[PDB]
Amino acid sequence: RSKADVERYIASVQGSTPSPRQKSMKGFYFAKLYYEAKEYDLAKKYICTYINVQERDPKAHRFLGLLYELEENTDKAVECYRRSVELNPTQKDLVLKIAELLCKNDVTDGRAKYWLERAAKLFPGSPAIYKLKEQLLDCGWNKLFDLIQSELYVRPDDVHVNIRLVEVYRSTKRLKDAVAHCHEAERNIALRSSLEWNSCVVQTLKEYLESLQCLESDKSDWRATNTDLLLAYANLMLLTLSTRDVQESRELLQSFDSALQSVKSLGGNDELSATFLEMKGHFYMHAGSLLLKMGQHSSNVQWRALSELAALCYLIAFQVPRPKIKLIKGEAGQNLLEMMACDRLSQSGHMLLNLSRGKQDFLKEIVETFANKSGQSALYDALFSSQSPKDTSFLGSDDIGNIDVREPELEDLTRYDVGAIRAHNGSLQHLTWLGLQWNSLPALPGIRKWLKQLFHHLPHETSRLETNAPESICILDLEVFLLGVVYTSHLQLKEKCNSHQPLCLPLPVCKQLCTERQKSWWDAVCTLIHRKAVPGNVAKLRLLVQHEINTLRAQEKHGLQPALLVHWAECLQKTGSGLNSFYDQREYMGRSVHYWKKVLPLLKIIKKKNSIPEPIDPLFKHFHSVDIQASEIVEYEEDAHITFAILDAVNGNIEDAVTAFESIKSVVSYWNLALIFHRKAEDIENDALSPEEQEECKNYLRKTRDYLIKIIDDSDSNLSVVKKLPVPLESVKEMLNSVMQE
Amino acid sequence: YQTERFTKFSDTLKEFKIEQDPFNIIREFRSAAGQLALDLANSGDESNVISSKDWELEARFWHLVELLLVFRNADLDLDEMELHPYNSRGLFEKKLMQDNKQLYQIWIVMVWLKENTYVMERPKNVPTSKWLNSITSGGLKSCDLDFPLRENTNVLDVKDKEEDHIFFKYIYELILAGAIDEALEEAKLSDNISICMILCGIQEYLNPVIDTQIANEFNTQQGIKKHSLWRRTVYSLSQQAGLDPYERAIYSYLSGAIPNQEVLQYSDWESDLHIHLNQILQTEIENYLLENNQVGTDELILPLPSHALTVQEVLNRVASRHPSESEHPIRVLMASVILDSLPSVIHSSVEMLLDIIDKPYLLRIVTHLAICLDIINPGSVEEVDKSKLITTYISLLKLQGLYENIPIYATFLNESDCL
Amino acid sequence: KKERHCRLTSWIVSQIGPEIEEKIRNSSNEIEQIFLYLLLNDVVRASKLAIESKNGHLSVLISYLGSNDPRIRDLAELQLQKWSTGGCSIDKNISKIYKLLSGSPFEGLFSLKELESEFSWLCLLNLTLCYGQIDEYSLESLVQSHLDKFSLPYDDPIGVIFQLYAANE
Repeated sequence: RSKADVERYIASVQGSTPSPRQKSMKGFYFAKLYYEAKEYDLAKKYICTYINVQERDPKAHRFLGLLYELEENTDKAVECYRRSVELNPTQKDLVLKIAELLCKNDVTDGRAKYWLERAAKLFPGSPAIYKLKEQLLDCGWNKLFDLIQSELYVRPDDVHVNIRLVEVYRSTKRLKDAVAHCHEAERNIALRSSLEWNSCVVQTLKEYLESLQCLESDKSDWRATNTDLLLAYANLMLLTLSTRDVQESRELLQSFDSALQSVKSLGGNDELSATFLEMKGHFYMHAGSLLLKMGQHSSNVQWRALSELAALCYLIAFQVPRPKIKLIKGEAGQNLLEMMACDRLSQSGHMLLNLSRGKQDFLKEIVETFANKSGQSALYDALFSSQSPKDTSFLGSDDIGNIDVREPELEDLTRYDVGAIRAHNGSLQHLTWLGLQWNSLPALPGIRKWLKQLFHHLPHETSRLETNAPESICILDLEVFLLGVVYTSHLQLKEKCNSHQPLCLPLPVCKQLCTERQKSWWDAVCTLIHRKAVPGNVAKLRLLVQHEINTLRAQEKHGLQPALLVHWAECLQKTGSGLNSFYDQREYMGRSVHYWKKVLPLLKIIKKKNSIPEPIDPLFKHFHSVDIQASEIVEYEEDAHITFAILDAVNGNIEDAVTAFESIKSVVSYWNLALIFHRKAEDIENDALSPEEQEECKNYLRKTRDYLIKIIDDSDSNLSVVKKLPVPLESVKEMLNSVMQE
Repeated sequence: YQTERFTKFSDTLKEFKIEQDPFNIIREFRSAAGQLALDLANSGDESNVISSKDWELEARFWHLVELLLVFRNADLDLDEMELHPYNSRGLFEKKLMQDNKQLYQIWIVMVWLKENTYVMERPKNVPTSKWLNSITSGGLKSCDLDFPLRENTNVLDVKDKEEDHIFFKYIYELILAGAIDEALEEAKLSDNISICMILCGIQEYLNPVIDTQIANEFNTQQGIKKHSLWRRTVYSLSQQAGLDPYERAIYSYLSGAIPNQEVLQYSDWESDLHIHLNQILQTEIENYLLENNQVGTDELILPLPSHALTVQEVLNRVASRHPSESEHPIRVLMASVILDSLPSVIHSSVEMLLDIIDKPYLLRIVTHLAICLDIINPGSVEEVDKSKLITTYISLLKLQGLYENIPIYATFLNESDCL
Repeated sequence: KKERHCRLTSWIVSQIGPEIEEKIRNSSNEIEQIFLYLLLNDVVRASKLAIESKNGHLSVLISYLGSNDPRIRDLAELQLQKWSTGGCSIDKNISKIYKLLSGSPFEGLFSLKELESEFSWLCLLNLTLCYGQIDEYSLESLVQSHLDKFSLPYDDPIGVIFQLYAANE
């Protein structure tokens, strides 16, 4: 548009509605286009005339206030917002604005204070609220300090406020207190995950090292503060790699390597030495992740060479032993250090594998070719510019001795993951990554154990299942949730690459793998459970969780594709069928039967080749990639009937369970048939009782033996059956040994 | 063993003559042929893949026969539908399909055609979400299907187009197979909500409350009132290039039109015939609606052809478009059944015994068909023709050394005396 | 109910007619025009302009406006949430049109409520009445639904009549 387009429309509606009232009632819609044509002295008079006839419109009044804001006329802009706010109270964002503008222009009047109080209760403890609290105070040093401290009491997890405390300490040049709080705050799990906080941590420490106060004071605690710098570097590196661009991440590596080189000389056998050990591993791991980031964008020749280089890095990291935990002063410190160790082994572990699955014993070649010191120079070359002095760089001086070149064992990997769930504050990013990394492996992850490590004493299943109130959240709900998040995530990435490996991406490099909806839910239920919510936001968080519960439980209007339900059903059956206790068996089998009972009606319609009613804004994205086909229907009906029988057996309907189990000659039905025949024998096997009954009791133990043998006979013959076993093969053989010795 | 075949067919005849409904005979013939189709197909000499397809074809023939003769013959005439002008288009469509048997037959045939249509396996590794590549590259200022249409297709990433191709092709195969529910499921689940929505326009409007005579099938209004519009809207969309050829193909099929050359070039006798019967059908409905003032003038946005072909002519054209396939002897019977000129062709291939002897299935099939026909419709095939047919087939039962089961076939003449 | 609804909505279109036609006169963007045609409850010319301006898919989607197909409703809303959670950028008027397909154009989370300042209250009420969820609601409780979202000027009498109509009980 131009000046002609808008001023010519004057004659357009002037010739359609010529009376003064309708001429002025079009002022807002006249002014609507002058704001777009960069006319603010003109747009002002157009809207102001519509306000002369439509004086009760909150939109028009705000629009003039927003226009007076561009004019920087605070007194006029504020008044306009006031009118729109008093007309319509639901305009929260305007209550902030008024409070925001009143504190910036002049604080002498209490009106600025009043509007700030309201702004606080509309946005409980938002980042802007404190900003305004500091602004109002600005219009003395001790005064500011008390605000931050009183603010930190109730908001200790606020990144910005804690940063300001370090800045206030630094302004009074009492850096020892700055690092002291910086050290006591590196125990906070939330702050450790904040990119901006860790950046502040790196500076305030370095400043203290060079500070005159560090030398004069003493050289005893010098080592203590030095440890935190390395820790900060590791956290900062993890975060910078994910969010920041290629250039910034590489630059952080040089500071990390400089610190490592400056630290190794002291050595010793204390926390600092142990910290250097674990951080050393992180360096290569992140360096490997850093390497893979560059190659992804680059060509194929560089990719293989870089991935080759990265594989060595991850390998170096994985080899590094578990740090000496006992050697730390406190329980918090040592637990932290171990947590990071698990994270290192887990992340590097999966990467090492995903890179080694590409070829046969691909790992062996990597070591045999690049473990040579020539690789050390090829690594420094690709990562850094050769101009920097290669003497004080830790990378160039490390003694790469006897690389284990042994691929990781799954069992070890599981306990690394489980121990590192709390590494990144259980971000759904973290878990959705792990869940995907295990999606390609033959052994499945202990999700139920992950959740127990996060939400302690959260019941497996809530008694009050009738309602969806989120006080009834259960580890099953979460377990059911993560399954969909990963099943959804995998399909989304599968679709992406098809248009354009998905497993090979390292955790920092990849972007959000879940929908912001899913992430919002997890963050909500997490903040709620851990009791780090906000009294004001409690009701909102609570409802946000409540919204999705009815889907995790397949209730009214669940956005669940039939394939995802089936996946939930079987994934819970086999998860539960391998559990030892009855409580857990019952619960997981119950939910599995539940989801089954919801699918079968859909499968029957799908069985006759009809259409499923597609969802409305589903929580778990539908995909035709995994849409159920008639070829697989009869199998699910069968696999479901097993899940029914299993629950019947656990409840007590043995007669119907056996009748069903025997109907289908499946490997799993044997283990169930055997397991329940053994129980009927063992209890009655040795007490004084009718001899005829004793013979019938022994007869069952004879059936147990036979079914276990059928399992092993069919198992050893075919591999596909080995994977169908509801429990491990060695566990089946273990029972048989005891069964026959009975 | 397979040189059992004749038994199976013979076997079915035994069971029929002995429980003294005849449509079961044919149903069994179908299953029999299908079973045999499986045998020659599984593990076989690559000389068998040919006669395997001639059995699958056999089977489809028996099915088509069942469907059509069931509808035509089990015709016991029901109650006429009395519409009002206030009634929805949905009801008028239904009325049309009730009253006009000629046209319902076209429906029956299309149903059969769909039944036997091949569909690719569901695409694997489908991506999390739509046009993700373009979004990630930056440059989608709008995330709506029509954005790269508003301005150069250069907007969409290559990989995104490649995936849209995978999708639209799969949806198209599903549509040709009658799998509309699966198509909607795929659309929903693959983050193609807008395309899904497009697929929802397929239904004519009904309101259970107004259109009383279907207040059983429905509890809620459904379908779309301004359908002639919808239809032009879709057709026009179909003609707009810069869309994937399969997407355009889809909209073509939905508008009762004939898909673009890039897609149509790969359609076979069945596929092509299907396409053109769909056209006949669509045109005929919309004309039915115009003759009853149930179309509103505003909706006639665009010209669509109004002149319906006859099944005769569609067949002739599709034939000349697929001569090899057309000429295949069971597919000739397929057409013969479709046009009802069936005893017509029986007597014909009868006189070809007076290059039918060269292909083995034929002489059998014609004979058993003739038998079925005169069972279901006494009088159907000329007495003589039955005599000639059974005579010749019997002499092959002899050449195969299966004299055992000759009496069964005898049960149709006093000429049997002479055996 | 259908008859009454159709007459009311034809009438509202009679009133808002020139307002909107003026607005279409001054638009410089095709998708916005398509939206305005929906403001005059003219589904067909929206569909046609879409077609012409090469917006074909939208065009198809448009054809649903005024059938109250709940499938389409929940699908449109879904698309909107997906955009309003990442969705790097979606055209300002396509989202408006999807919001119309959602059946709850102010009642919502991508809300047309801000159009309060650009259009006659009657114009927006037309939107609720035409799209809005016709079948599920009585004319009265539908109108009431709309009024619950927007204060009308005290002095305006056609406003008053709608309020008395909706007030029923």
